[PDB]
Amino acid sequence: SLFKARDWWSTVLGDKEEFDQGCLCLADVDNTGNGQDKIIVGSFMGYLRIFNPHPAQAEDLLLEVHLRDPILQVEVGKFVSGTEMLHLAVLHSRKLCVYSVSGTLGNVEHGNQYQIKLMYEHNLQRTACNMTYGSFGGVKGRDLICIQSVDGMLMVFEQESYAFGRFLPGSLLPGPLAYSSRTDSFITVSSCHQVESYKYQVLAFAVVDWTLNIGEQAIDICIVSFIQSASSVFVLGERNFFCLKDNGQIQFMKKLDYSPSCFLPYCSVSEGTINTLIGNHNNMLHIYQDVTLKWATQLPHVPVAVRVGCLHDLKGVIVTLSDDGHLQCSYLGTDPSLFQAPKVESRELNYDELDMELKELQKVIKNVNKDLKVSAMVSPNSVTVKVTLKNRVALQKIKLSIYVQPPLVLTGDQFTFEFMAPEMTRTVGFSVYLKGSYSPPELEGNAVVSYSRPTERNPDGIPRVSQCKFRLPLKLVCLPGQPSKTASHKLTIDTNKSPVSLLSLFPGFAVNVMGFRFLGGSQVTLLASKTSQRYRIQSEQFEDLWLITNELIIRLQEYFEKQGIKDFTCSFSGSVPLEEYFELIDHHFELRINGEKLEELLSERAVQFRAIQRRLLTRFKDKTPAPLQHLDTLLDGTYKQVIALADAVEENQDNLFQSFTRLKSATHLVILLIGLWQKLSADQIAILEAAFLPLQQDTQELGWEETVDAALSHLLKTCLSKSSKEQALNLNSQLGIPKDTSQLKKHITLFCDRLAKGGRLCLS
Amino acid sequence: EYHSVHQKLSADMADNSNLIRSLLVQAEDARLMRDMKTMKNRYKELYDLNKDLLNGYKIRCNNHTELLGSLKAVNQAIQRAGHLRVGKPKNQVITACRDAIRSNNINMLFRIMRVG
Amino acid sequence: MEPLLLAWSYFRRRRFQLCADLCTQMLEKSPCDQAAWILKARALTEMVYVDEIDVDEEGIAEMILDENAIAQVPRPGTSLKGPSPAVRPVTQAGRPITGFLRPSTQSGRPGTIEQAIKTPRTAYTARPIASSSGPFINLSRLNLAKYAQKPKLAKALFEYIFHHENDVKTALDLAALSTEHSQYKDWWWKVQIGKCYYRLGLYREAEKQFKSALKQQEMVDTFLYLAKVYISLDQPLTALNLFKQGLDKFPGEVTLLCGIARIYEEMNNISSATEYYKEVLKQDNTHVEAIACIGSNHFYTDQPEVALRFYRRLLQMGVYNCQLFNNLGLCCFYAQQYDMTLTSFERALSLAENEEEVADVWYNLGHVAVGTGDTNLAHQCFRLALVSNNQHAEAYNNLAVLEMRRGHVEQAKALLQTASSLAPHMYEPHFNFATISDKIGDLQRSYAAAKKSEAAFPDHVDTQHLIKQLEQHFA
Repeated sequence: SLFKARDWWSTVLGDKEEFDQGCLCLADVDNTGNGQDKIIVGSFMGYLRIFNPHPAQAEDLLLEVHLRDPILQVEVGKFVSGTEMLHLAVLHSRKLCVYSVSGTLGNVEHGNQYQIKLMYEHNLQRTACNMTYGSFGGVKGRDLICIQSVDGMLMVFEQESYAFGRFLPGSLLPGPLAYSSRTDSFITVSSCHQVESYKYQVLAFAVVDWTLNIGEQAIDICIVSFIQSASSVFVLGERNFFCLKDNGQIQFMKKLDYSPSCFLPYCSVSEGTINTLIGNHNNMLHIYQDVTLKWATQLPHVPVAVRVGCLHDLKGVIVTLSDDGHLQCSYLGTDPSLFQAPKVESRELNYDELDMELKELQKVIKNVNKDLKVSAMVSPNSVTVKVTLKNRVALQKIKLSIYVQPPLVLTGDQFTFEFMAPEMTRTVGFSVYLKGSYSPPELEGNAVVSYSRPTERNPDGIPRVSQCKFRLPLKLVCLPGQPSKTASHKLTIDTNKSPVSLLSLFPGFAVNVMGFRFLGGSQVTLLASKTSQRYRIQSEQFEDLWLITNELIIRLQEYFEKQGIKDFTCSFSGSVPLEEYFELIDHHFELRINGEKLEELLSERAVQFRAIQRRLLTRFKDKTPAPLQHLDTLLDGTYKQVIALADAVEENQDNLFQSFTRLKSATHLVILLIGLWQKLSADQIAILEAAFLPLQQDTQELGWEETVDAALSHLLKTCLSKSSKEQALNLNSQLGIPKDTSQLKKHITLFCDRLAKGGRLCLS
Repeated sequence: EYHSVHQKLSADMADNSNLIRSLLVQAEDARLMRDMKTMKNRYKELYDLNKDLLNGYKIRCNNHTELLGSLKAVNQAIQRAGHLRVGKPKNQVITACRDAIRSNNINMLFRIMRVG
Repeated sequence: MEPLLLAWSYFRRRRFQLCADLCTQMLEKSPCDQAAWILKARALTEMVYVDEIDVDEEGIAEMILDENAIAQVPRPGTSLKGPSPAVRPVTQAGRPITGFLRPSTQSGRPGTIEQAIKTPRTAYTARPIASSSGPFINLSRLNLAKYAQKPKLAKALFEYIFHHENDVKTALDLAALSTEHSQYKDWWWKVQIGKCYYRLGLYREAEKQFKSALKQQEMVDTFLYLAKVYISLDQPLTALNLFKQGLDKFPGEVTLLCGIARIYEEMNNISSATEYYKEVLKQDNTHVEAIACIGSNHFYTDQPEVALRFYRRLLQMGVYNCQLFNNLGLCCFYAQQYDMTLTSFERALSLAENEEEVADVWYNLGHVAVGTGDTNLAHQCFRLALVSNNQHAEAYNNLAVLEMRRGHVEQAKALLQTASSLAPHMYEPHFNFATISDKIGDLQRSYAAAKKSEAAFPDHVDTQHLIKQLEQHFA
C-alpha cells in the first residue's frame, strides 16, 4: 500500500461528463461555521453537484442541480454586498450567477433539504474563460471578482455591480489568471510566454507593473497567501514549475520531466518553505517542499483539479477530480507491505491435467529426434509455359515463382494467391525467351511455390514449399545451320546400337550430318558415323558442345524407348578433356583477380576523394576567405577517376558473369563425360553435380573455385585417398579466394585418375 | 544586412555540408557492397553539391570581405573622431562612441562625434 | 460549450486532437480568427513534441566525418574518448551495459566507416543508426517577416516549424527576424537560435547564443543546452564546471546532478557517478535513472539484495515493464528470494513487446535453470532465446558450453564460432573456442582466438595463461 492514494469517499460523477479546473471547489458553502468542507463540482453540462461526504452513500450528495448552460468556473466567497457569509459563484460562458446554498433540516437525517437561491446574476457581453476573486485593493469583508473573457479582457465586477473592463494588452489566447493581495496585482501568463503582473489601480484607471519571460505557457497559477511571512507566486508551466518573488524574478524553479495537469501549494510545515502538490498526466501526485520531492503516490485517475481540505473530522484529505467524473477523497498509503508469495492452501497445483499436457509435449519432444501438386506444361509452340497447382486443404499465403537461367528471361516471375479454398485448382501462364548472346547452361526451369498450412499450434500455419521442374524446347535458343567439317574441339560418343538417322531425333532441324546455330552465333556440328555405331559432336568452343551433346543423349534414350529397345549405352571411350576445360577455369579466375584488383584501386580512389572532400568541408566551415582552387581541381580529377573505375568494375562484373555461364556448361559436359566414362550411377552423378556445380554466380565472399575445391578436397580425402600425410598436406579445404588455380586443377586431374583406378564415390 | 546575409549563407552551407557527409557515408556503403549504379549516383550528387557549395563559398567570402571593410570603416571613423581632440576628451569620445554603437544609438554617436 | 472555449480547454487537458479538429472546423467556418489558427498549431506541434535536451542523436557522418575536438591525444581522464567483463556484460569492448537507456547513450564510437556499416545498427546507439542526424500551413508561402513582428504568433509558429515540420532553416530564419524585432533582449529567442545552430552542426555559434542567454536569465534549460554543446565539442570538464556553476545558481536541481552523473559515468568513473546519483536520490527518490543505475551497480558488485530493494522501489512507484520485471526476477533469484523469481519472469515474458526482449527473458530464464541444476531446461531456454532472436551471441555461447558438456564438440565449435562472429567484443566465445581448440591441438586457431579474447577483455587471467602456453609452443 506504500506510495498509493488510499481511497476514501469516492464516486464517479455522471454519464460521459466533462469537467475542468475551476469546477472543483472545496469550502464551507453551507456556512455551518463549524470548519468542515463541502465538495462543490460544476460541469460542462450544468450539473452543479454539492456533496458532504460522511464515510458511498446517498446522504453525501447535498444537491445535484442542473442549470441549462455549462459551468466553466465555481468559487466560494463573500460575493454579496451586505452579509459576510460565503456564497457560491458560478461562471458560464455568458453568465455570472451568485447563489446561496441554504440547507434546512428535517426530523430525520434523510429529510433535510438544501436549496440554491439565486442571489444575483450578471449578463456577460463577452464569452468568459475563467475568473478570480479577492479583496481588490484593500477593501475588507468583500470578495469581488474579475472575469477574463476568452478574447483577452478583464471584466471586473464588484459584487452585484459590473465595475469595469480593461483589454489586456497583447494577448491572443487566454491564460491562467491569479490575484495577489500582498501586491494588489493581477497576474497573467500571456501567449508570448510572458508572466505579466498589473497593478489593480492602474487597471481601474485605464500599464504593466512587471513581466518575466518564462520559457513556456502556464496551465495554472496559484498566488498562495496562507503564509504572510513572504508572498510568492507559484506558476505551473506546461513543462516547468516556478515560484516567483513579489518583485518579479525567480525565487526558484524546477524542470519537471513529466507533463503536469494540476498543482496546489497547501500549507507549509517548515520555516520559510512551502509544501506544494503537483499531479501528472501519468496520474501521480508529487509532494514537493520547495523543489525537493517529499513524497510521490499513484492516483487512480489523471487529476484535473486537486484540493486539500478537512472533511468529516480529518484534516488534510486530498480531493481530486478528473474530466471524466472520477471524484475522490483520499489519503496517502504508508504501509510497506512485505514481498512474499501468498501462503494459500486452497489454491494448489492441479498436477493431473498439467502432467497429462506435459507428457504430451515431452512425447512430441522425444519424437522429433527419431499436399499441393505443382505441374508445369511446356507448349510445343518465346514459348508459353503453364503451371497448374492444386491443393487438398484450405491453403493460405501461396506464392509461385519461376527461375529459368541467367540468359533466358520470363515475362512473368511471381504470382501471389492469398487464399485458395480446398480441392481447388489455380493455373498461371508465362512465357520464356532468350535474351542475350551466349547459350544458357541448361534449358531446364524451376517453379517453386510456398504456402502456409493452418494448424492448431499456430493459426498462421507452418510454412511449406514444393517445387516442380520443366524442360524448355531446344528450338527456343537454336536453329539449323550449315554443318562445318573440321572444328577445333570434338568429342565422340559411342553407342551399342545401330547408328540412328539424325533427321529422326531432330525433325525441326532440317540431312544425316546436321548443323546448329544458336541465337548469339555459336555453331555446332553433329556427325552420325556410318561405319561405327558412334556419333561425333564438334565446335570451335568447348562449351557449346554441352547443349547438343545433352540433347543427342536425351533424344536417343527417348527414341529407343519409344521404339521398344531396352539395351542402350553411351560408353564414350577415350579420355576426359581436362585441357580445354582448364582454359575456362583459368579465364574465370583471371577475371576474378582483375575484379579484386579494380576493387582495391577503387578503395584507394574513394579514400582519397573522402580526404579531399573533408578538406573542402573544413574550408567551408571557416568564416574567413581562403584560396582553394587547387583543392577542387584535385577533387574533380579524383572524381573522374572514381567514375572510370566504377565503370571498369561494372564491365568486369559482366565479363565475369558471362565467363561463369560458359564455365557452367563446360562443367556440365565434363561431369557427363566422367559419368559415361566410368559408368557412374545416378547417385554418383548427383554427388558430382553437387560438388562441381555449386552456385549461380560469383559473389565478393564466395566464388566458384573455392567451393568446388573444398568439395573435391573433401571427397578425395574421405573417399579415395588413404595416406594421411597427403590428406593433411595437399588435400586441404579452405573458403577464401585462392592465389592461383593450381590446386583446383591438380585435384580435378587427381579425381579423374583415381576414379579411373577403381575408386568410387561415397558421402560419409 | 551584411550580418544577416552571412548568417543565412552559413546556415545554408552547414546544411549542404551535412548532406555531403551523409553522401560520403552512403557512397562508402554502396561501394562496400559493389553496387556501382548507386555508388555512381552518390558521386554525381556529391559533385553537384560541391559545385553549389563552391558558389556559396564565393558569395559568402565576397560579402565577408565587404563586412570587414565596413567594420574597419566604423572603427577608423571612431578613431578619427577621437584623434581630433587632445587629451582626456580622446578616450571619452572613444568610449562614448563605442557605447553609442553597442546600443545602436547612431544619432547619439554622431552627436558625440560632432560636439561631445 | 462554445468552439474556441472548448478547444482551449481540450488543449489545456492534453487532448491535442479534439482541439485540433474543432480548430479545423472553426477555421473553415470563420476565415478570420488567428487564435484558433495558432491553437491548432500548438496542438499539432505538441502531439509530436519531444524534449530537445534528450534528442541528442549522432549519425555515422557525425561520428567519423565531423571533427570538432581540439586535442587529439588528450590526457586520460579529460575526454570522453567498475565491474569487470567477467561479471558485468558489455555492449562493446568497453562501456559495460548500463541501467538506463536514454536516446543519447553512445557506449563507444565506431572507428572507420567500414567498421560502422558492418556492425549491428543498434550497437553504438539506442535506436537504429543512420548516416546523419494534408498539411496545415505551407512554409514557403507565409512570410516570416510578417509573423516575426508579433511575438504571440511568432513563438508558437516557430515551435511548430522547428518541432513539427523539422525545418531548421525556416525556423532559424524566423528566429533571426524575431530576435531582430525584439532588439536582442529576451533569452528565449537566443536559446532557440542556439538550438537551430546546434542542429545545423555549428557548435560554437550555438555555444555563443547559450552563453548570451545565460547572462540574461539563468535557467535550467540553458545550462543543459550549454553542457550538451560542451560535450559535443568533447570537453567533459568544461561541462562539469558549467553544471557545478548551475547547481550554484539552482542549489538542488536534479537535472544538473543527473547530467554530472552521466558525464562521470561516460568518463567511466563510477565512484563519482554513483555519488551524484545518490544526491539525486536524496532529492527525488523516484528517479528512474538514478535508481536503475545504482540498482544495476549493486546487483553486479555482489549485492543482489540491495539491487532488489531498488528495483522493488521502481515497482512500487508504478513502473510496469518487461525490463523491470526481468531485473526483479534476476535480483530475486540471486538474492535467494526463490518465492518471487519465476512469477516475475513470467510477468516479464507477458510484458515483452519485441523479439529481443523475449530473447533476453528466455536467456535469463536459462540462467535460472543453469543455477537450479537442470541442463535440459537450460538447453531449451537458450535455444528459445535463439529462436526469438537469431543474433543472440550469448545464447550461442551458453548453448555451446552445455553442448560441450554433453560431448558434442563439433556443435559447440560451430556455435562458438557463430557467437564470436556475432559479437567480437565478447571475450567468452573467444576464450571458449580457444580452450576447446587447444584441447584438441589446432594451436593456430587456438592462438587466433586467444588473441581476440585478450583484445576484448585484456586483464583476463586465463587468457594470459593460454597465450603464454601457445607462444611457448610456437617457440
